[PDB]
Amino acid sequence: MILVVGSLNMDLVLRVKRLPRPGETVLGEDYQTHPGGKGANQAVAIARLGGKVRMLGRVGEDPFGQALKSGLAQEGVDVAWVLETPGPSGTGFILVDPEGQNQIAVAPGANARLVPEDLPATAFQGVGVVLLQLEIPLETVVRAAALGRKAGARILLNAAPAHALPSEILQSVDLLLVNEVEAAQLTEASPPRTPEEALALARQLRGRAPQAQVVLTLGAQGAVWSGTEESHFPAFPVRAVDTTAAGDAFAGALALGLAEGQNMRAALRFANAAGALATTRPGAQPSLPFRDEVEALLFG
Amino acid sequence: MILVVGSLNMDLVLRVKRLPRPGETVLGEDYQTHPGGKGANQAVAIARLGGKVRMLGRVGEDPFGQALKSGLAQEGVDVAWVLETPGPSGTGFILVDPEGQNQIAVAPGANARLVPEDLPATAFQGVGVVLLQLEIPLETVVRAAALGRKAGARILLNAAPAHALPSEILQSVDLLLVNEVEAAQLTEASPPRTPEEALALARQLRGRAPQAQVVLTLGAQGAVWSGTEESHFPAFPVRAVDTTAAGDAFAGALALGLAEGQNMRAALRFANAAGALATTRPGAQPSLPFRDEVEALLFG
Ligand SMILES: Nc1ncnc2c1ncn2[C@@H]1O[C@H](COP(=O)(O)OP(=O)(O)O)[C@@H](O)[C@H]1O
Ligand SMILES: Nc1ncnc2c1ncn2[C@@H]1O[C@H](COP(=O)(O)OP(=O)(O)O)[C@@H](O)[C@H]1O
Ligand SMILES: [Mg+2]
Repeated sequence: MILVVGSLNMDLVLRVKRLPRPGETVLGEDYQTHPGGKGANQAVAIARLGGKVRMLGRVGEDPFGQALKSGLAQEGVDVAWVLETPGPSGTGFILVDPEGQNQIAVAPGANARLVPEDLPATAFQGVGVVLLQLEIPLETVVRAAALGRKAGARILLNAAPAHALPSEILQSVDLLLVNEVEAAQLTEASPPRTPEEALALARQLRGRAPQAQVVLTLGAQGAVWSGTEESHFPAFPVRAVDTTAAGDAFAGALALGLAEGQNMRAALRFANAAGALATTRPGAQPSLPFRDEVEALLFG
Repeated sequence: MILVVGSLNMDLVLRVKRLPRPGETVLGEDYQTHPGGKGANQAVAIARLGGKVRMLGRVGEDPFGQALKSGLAQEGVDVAWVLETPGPSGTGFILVDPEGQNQIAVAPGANARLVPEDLPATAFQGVGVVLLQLEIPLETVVRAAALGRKAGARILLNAAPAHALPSEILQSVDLLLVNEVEAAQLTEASPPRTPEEALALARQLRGRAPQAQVVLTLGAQGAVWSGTEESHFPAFPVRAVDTTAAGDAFAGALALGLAEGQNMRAALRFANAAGALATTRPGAQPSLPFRDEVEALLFG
């Protein structure tokens, strides 16, 4: 059983011919609404992947409030903890060029009012894995770590994007899960070209975070694991059609893979299969695989 | 009296730290609904300067629609010719951070449904200037220029934002108004860095629009004019916070100067005063100046 302590955003997606330069105005097409948020994506991905999960966060009392809420439950995810707030929900401002080069910005609204005291013990009860991204406040992440620990959950932090973390928040975490961009401003060195220039950046985190097994997500090249050992996990070779649900469909899948009680090697190859088959379909949440394909891909 | 035939959009302004790149969701503060669109901005720009002005354009049924119409009515814009339309209003996606930086992407909404059939002759009766931009269909620009000239109105085309123009429009226009980028796109020339290069470019644009006065704006270097004179009009020195709507303030002031029977030397200086003042306050329409300020700038 998993607890996502993470963000709920309805996204406004607006196609342009080329992305605007600074100071430049461009006309695009009519925007569309799809549920966004690393947190929500992660819960759906987990349910899709055949697993019991619950969202802890906060939706608005605008129209999109109930859509975030609804769609999440239709996937088969317990939303009992999805606490309603005034103002809008969360909203993301997505500009996609016809190639997939896109530009995302997120209005937190209801996500940035999910407070350190909103977190109630019973959200965390019976939970095997607490999954944290940073599309919710920070003290709500220091606090969500501590309560997941008190409930006997493994703390998986998906840091998306990167900040400066004191070793306060890495002797607290059971697994750190990052992509190239994040690994780069969590160390202040050259972003990883090879799996070697990564497996290094791994020990340069595992350095800060002794008993936190570190996972680093490469794209096209997969991911490396520097913990009980040092390893590289080949990506699955498939047509990079769309990379919405990046270190994200991986994150949900890893969280679910460890919850369901798979060894680390298998949950990583599960997360690779997951966030590869994410790329072969267009869009955020419709791309996020069912257990059917992943379990079928992972034998053929 | 001025008819503006053009766009009405609700600006959504997200206040973020940095502007993104691929596969990297970025976290703002909270979007802030502001009334916008080049057509409504220019119409408001004309009314704040004490101009008689009509807006001909399409807002959607949605709540932004009723808010855009009232907004204009509240500023003294004749909104008799503002049409309700199924679907959503146009929407400004306006990312804005500390230094000011603005990445305007425009969802067209009901603006894209403003068709030639929607321009009735009485909106043109007794109009001295028809003021157009390029956030409505090109077929509507053609028809608006024909109806303006039938009624004896001067046709001012603000060819913004940047767009190829067929010779049927270019041959139809009394005044062609463009910034550096629109000039360069219509001429396949390098954007000019000096009034001397901008006049040469203005002169070349005039070969596609030989019946037109051509005006080319240079932000902090003012504007050039190619037609009955070849001249530079200096920028007013000011503290610029947000260059958004500065073009609108420029286009509206020029329009109004000419409606009032000012020569181009007077109306361009007038336009440079209004443009300068729009840079000094934050946001789009809100930053458009009142005539007393422009008059205070014009003669210190
Ligand atoms: N931007 C990213 N940076 C790093 N790893 C990523 C990124 N996006 C996705 N991943 C994950 O890393 C692995 C390899 O990238 P992926 O996009 O699958 O490449 P491929 O198209 O070769 O399958 C996958 O498991 C994927 O989910
Ligand atoms: N920094 C500035 N100082 C003074 N006037 C300015 C400044 N920036 C813009 N303006 C005024 O606004 C007008 C239009 O500016 P410009 O940036 O060319 O418009 P656009 O927004 O259409 O690109 C200028 O011609 C001038 O009148
Ligand atoms: Mg301004």
